[PDB]
Amino acid sequence: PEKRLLTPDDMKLWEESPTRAHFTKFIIDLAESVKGHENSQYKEPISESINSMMNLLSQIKDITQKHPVIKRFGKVEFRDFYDEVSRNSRKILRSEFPSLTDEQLEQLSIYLDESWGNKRRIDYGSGHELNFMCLLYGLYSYGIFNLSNDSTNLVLKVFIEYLKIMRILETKYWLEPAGSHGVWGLDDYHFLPFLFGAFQLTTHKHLKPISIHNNELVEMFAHRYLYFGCIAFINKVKSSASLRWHSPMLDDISGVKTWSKVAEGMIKMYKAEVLSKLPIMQHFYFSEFLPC
Repeated sequence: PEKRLLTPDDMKLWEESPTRAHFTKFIIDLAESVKGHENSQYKEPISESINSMMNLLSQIKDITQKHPVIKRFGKVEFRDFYDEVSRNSRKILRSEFPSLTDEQLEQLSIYLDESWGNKRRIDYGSGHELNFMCLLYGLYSYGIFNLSNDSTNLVLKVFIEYLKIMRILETKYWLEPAGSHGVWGLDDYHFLPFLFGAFQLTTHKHLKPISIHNNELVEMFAHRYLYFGCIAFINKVKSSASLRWHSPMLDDISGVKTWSKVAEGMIKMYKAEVLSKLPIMQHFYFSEFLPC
């Protein structure tokens, strides 16, 4: 028994709520944990839960390679993919997290299932990346993750790995952008990369938001800074066409004096344009670890 429940000023009962406050806080703790760290500055002895989390991602990674495009917009084999995760997620989690009761698995599995896109629409958006985080927040809130010893590693090992998988799905199956931000959404599929990415560069004595226009910087830090990775990805797609053509929020953001002001904007923006969009939020699952 856990599901979604939202409409018109159910949403007013959303910002006010202590869940929003708890969860919002969590994602910030994660953003700042990572506040001056390149993609591979992990915090020391990589805590054992983090490994298990990574080797559950590899299992998912594996499951995509069992499903080849054998047959425009949206490639149906993805539903074959989704169907696999949908029917193993309980089995998968139990294997990597033997601590977890029958009943907690019930609460987690659903999020794992919806982390990767829609079976019916063959698409992905902010809501899906958000589900993942909800999962990750659930693990944490069941004692599977220690905020101090993990935090940084949740972002650098777990989320970046996740993003790597999305990038394979996205390319392999031609997942449609969930496109439920107007025209001033950052990117076809993703938000949090930019968010975290910006925490990463707050501290940099040399990259400036204007930098994402400089192609040599972009490929030099592609695999080293989330935010540049994304830009590098974008640059494939909109070959030798300017960035505005592709995404004028991004274009506008690059005009901001510092990474530091950018990151703050990015939080106001997430608070406002993800966690208060009826369209997104009414597809977000409440659960015992996320009440309402």
